Amino acid sequence: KQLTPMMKMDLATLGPVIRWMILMYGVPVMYAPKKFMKYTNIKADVPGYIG
Amino acid sequence: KQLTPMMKMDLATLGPVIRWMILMYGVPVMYAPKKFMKYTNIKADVPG
Amino acid sequence: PDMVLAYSDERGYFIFDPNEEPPTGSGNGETASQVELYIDLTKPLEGADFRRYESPNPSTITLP
Repeated sequence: KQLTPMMKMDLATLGPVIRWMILMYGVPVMYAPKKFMKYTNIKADVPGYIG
Repeated sequence: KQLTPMMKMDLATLGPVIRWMILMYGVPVMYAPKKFMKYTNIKADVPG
Repeated sequence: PDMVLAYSDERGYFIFDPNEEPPTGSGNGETASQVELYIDLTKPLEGADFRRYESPNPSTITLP
């Protein structure tokens, strides 16, 4: 849910420096928490052992 | 050698006051140091 | 009625609609967008490869 997309808003000049910032507002919402799942403690060693 | 001549840069508005900066960037360069000379310890008399 | 709820900005423009949103963000002198546009105008052809135009090398074609 996006309140606003990613955008830049320029800051005030308080010296010989140019400043600006980039902002984004939002939140992810999952309506059904029981229609997802996770695997934990998986072992994977692609650069394996030779010898 | 000037990076920029005399210039005016605007600042922010922290109140009902108009404020700005005046800047210049540069440096003198002496290509041949042996073609200059200086005198030191010169005495002068104050008028009487 | 009479123009009681009327105001003007710093540049002399008047707004007679109490429900109209006035423009803002004019207090940041030397804005970053202005600086970027100034750089684009006053310094064109920046980051271009011009080394080929001062090369005394007779061979200008690259071959294996």
